[PDB]
Amino acid sequence: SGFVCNTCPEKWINFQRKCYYFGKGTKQWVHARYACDDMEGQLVSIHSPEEQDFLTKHASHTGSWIGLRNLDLKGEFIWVDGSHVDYSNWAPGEPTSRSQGEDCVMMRGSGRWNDAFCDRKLGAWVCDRLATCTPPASEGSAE
Repeated sequence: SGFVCNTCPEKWINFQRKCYYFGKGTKQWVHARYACDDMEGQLVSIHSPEEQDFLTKHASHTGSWIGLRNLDLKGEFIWVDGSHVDYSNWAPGEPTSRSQGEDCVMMRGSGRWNDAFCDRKLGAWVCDRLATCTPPASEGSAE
């Protein structure tokens, strides 16, 4: 046996066996990937309409950052984990929102994704990590 504990109280969300660390912030995409890479988990890189909707709904007035990074521009979108997209969500018909650049994908607007260079000013740090426990020494509740 080897069941996890409960690292997903509220903001955090667990699925098949992984969880998502949902938080707030104010920077760029590169800052999100680096923030989760520090120790958190990984850049989410949502691939399930439910997971994307989950954080999308979780995002009150500030979108979230996903594990999506495009090669150059009109090329192909690759996940920070080193895996090409499979479903993608970047708003299909988004007039005056596709001709400017592409490199990082953000989430907002129609509760979905938006593909753009990296000028999108979001405000939520979303990361993914395998469900773990919560020691009394590390950050927990203390309330």
